[PDB]
Amino acid sequence: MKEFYLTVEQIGDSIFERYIDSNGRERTREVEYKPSLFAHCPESQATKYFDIYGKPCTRKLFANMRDASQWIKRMEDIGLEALGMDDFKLAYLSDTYNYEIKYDHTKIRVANFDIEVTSPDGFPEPSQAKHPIDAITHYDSIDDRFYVFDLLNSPYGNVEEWSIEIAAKLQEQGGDEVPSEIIDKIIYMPFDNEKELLMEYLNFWQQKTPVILTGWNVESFAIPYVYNRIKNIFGESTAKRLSPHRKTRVKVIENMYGSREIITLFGISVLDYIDLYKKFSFTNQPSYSLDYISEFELNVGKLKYDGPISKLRESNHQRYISYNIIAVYRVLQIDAKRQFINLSLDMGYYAKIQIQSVFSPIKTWDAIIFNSLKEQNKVIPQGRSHPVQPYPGAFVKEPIPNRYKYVMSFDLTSAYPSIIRQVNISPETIAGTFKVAPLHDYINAVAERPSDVYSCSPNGMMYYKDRDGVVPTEITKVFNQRKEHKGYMLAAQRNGEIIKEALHNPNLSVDEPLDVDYRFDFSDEIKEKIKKLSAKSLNEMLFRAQRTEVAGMTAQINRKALINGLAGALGNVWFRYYDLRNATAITTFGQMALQWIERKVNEYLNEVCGTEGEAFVLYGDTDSIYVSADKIIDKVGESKFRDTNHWVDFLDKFARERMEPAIDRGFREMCEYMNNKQHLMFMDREAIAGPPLGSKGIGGFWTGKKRYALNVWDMEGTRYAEPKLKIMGLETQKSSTPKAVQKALKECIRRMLQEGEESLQEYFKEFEKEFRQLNYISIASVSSANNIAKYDVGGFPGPKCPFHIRGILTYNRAIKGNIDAPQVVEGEKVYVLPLREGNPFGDKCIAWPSGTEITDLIKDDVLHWMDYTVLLEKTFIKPLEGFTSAAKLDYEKKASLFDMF
DNA sequence: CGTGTAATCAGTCCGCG
DNA sequence: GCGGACTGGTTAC
Ligand SMILES: Nc1ccn([C@H]2C[C@H](O)[C@@H](COP(=O)(O)OP(=O)(O)OP(=O)(O)O)O2)c(=O)n1
Ligand SMILES: [Ca+2]
Ligand SMILES: [Ca+2]
Ligand SMILES: [Ca+2]
Ligand SMILES: [Ca+2]
Ligand SMILES: [Ca+2]
Repeated sequence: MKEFYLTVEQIGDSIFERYIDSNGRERTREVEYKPSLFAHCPESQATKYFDIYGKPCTRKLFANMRDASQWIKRMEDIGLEALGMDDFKLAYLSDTYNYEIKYDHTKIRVANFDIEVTSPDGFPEPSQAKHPIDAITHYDSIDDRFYVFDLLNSPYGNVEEWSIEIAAKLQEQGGDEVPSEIIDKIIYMPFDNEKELLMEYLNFWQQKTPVILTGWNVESFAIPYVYNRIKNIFGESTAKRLSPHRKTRVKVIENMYGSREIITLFGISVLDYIDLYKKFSFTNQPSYSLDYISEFELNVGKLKYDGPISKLRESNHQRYISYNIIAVYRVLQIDAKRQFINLSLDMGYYAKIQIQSVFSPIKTWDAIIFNSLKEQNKVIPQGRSHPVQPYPGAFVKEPIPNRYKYVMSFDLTSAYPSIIRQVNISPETIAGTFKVAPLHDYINAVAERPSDVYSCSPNGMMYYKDRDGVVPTEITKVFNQRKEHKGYMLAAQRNGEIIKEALHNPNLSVDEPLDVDYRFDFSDEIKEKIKKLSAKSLNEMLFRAQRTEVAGMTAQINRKALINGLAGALGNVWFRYYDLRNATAITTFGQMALQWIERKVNEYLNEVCGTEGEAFVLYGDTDSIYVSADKIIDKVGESKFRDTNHWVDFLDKFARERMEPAIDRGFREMCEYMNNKQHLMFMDREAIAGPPLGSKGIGGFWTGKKRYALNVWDMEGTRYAEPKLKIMGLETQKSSTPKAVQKALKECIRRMLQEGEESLQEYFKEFEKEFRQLNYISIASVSSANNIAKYDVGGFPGPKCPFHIRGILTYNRAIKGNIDAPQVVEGEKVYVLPLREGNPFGDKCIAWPSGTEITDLIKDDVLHWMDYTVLLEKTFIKPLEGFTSAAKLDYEKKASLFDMF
């Protein structure tokens, strides 16, 4: 096989590299890598190296890496550009793996671990590590085994061995329901004392050294705790054994408000799953506890125990250990679904970066672009310092707040990256500037044609047309990968709707699910078989279809995030290719394209309807238009349609056969007007929305910018078995809105869009009647909690104290005295509840850590003093009033003359 | 910690005769 | 009470 690296480090003048050799063996080598850097040289000097602008460079080879670094400093002291890859490990990878890397994940050791630590005096600080480590479960991907390290004897209690037999039993048998599929995979090792546990752990670590290290909060908790505990007990040199090259560094992570310490393990790639999840999931959660995310992702029940975790080991060590093992499995279960490790490896190896750099789109693109230029003997510029400057973004059209019955939406495929490709925007393709008219003049096509030589953006920039820039070239590569995966995602999604349809009429039989590839549209033969299958088999097929769709979504959306990240990177000061002329070329061209095409679409539709001056485009944001289709429907007349699906076909065919051609002509002209390199403005139909045929549903409504709801029957070619709500920006979509409130508001909206005014009045009335029965957590607001100390003046609110911060301050006073009661963590999320006047907490709200039950000490009082009325008004009634007034509907029945009877 | 800007909204403080 | 200036936080794209 072709070789690939696992990890790379610079340590002094050596590169340390762990790799898979041509035989599939893990090896390690120390290489005295001699780096090259570059200086501009005279034209008279013969060379094959040129900077990106075609200026000649001389290569400077250095005895070692420290010399290369000192050279960079001296070139600054002289005031001359020092060109080339200054991150030597990236240059080393570029020299050592000069081909498209094909990696084999089966050869990569992926470790997944979690530790337990009993503490009586509150949260156990990683930096102190003053309490014994009393359990470690460490899953190894190569062995496919859970290794369990269990402390039987501790200053906090002596216990019996854990029982695998009780662990396997149902909760109802007194067992812990450790899943049967991992029971045979557990290797359990009890220890008489912490020193031997930890020494054996380290010996084990050396035999099975993680390449990828993951878990839940491993970077912020487990790794620093293990490192610091071993350090405290045995000394530094022993703790550094966690690094295969025996090097570690305390790294200080700085944010706006403060700082925290992590331990960098040279020769390991830490991908903490909570951070993988945050970057790649595209969710915002009310809580990031493993229980919470596990429930959301997998639909598994919370791990239930009696009393605090501080007492669980001594009260119930059996369950203590079992829950430690299950915690590790849960991360694996989420990964099997979401496939974030897979994604990380794909992107890391494509970029030829340390795998943990996937967290940084800047570092990712710097490496991609560097390797691309290197292929042509081109030399990258030195990084420069820049002051942070604001710059303009997208255009958002102000909508008339209203109901909107029939809507068709269109938006650009991969808008910003298509803009880069069409205009040819790149650091080295800048050809000059032209004199800019007001944007409006370009929008209406009255401005002078910017150039007859170069490809232009309405911000004033001109670009070469003779060759593609490295940025267009490389962005196109990831775009194509994205497109392939999105294709698989959409097929799996359409296949899911076939299964849902067939579930309406399931067969009374015993059979098995069909073995198929859900990434490809089902053939007719597959469709026939499905029509004959049992509900059990169909449901399994649906689950599989949905896992396939999830797999495609991860792969597509994060490639989309990556290429969109490059347009953004051009406006970040730390990016080697930062240039506000290019960033602004993208956003300004975007503003033009949207408003240009609104004009074109209005002109087209007025033409087919024989009107003038009528606004068919009601809304738009960045690269999207929302077209009112009432008039298209009315021209044939509602009476002519057999059912809902009949008008949906009509609109689908109208959008595809009439509007998309007109949209294309409109953008082709604009491409010519800007003299761009290549027409890439592709505005495909997104949604077809409307009320159910013959219903009183309003179809859709806008309250304002970025705030709307639509009843969608067809989405990007997927025809739903059941209509699906597309709700953006409204309270149903915000993690801050109470769970039960999101649910209730969603149902109000469903009823408005699908059923009408009366149905909405029916539901509202019931919700108002019954809401006080709702579990308190379901009706608590959620907020992030920053700067708690800044507003803390002797335990009470300082000036301008935020509501949720007041909540926390109230909480702190209530739980004073207790080291035991959960502390709110700065920067994390809290649940928030209003309190009735005259409550014993002496304030108007209370907040406590999110994803948790509030401590038993004060729970009963909170429930008794909860202000349901204020809660109702602020989270439900006010947003609903917003929706209804926009839609010109009433949530409460108005008096009529008929009331006289 | 980790690419960008536009936008609504909750809440505090305080004006507004 | 409603708005503006302002702080905080969260979403659309
Ligand atoms: N997280 C995001 C999403 C959007 N955008 C910018 C770049 C996008 O190109 C543009 C339009 O947003 P879309 O959500 O429609 O994304 P794309 O057009 O890129 O992809 P798609 O083909 O899925 O529509 O807005 C961004 O900067 N970052
Ligand atoms: Ca745990
Ligand atoms: Ca788009
Ligand atoms: Ca599309
Ligand atoms: Ca059937
Ligand atoms: Ca869009």
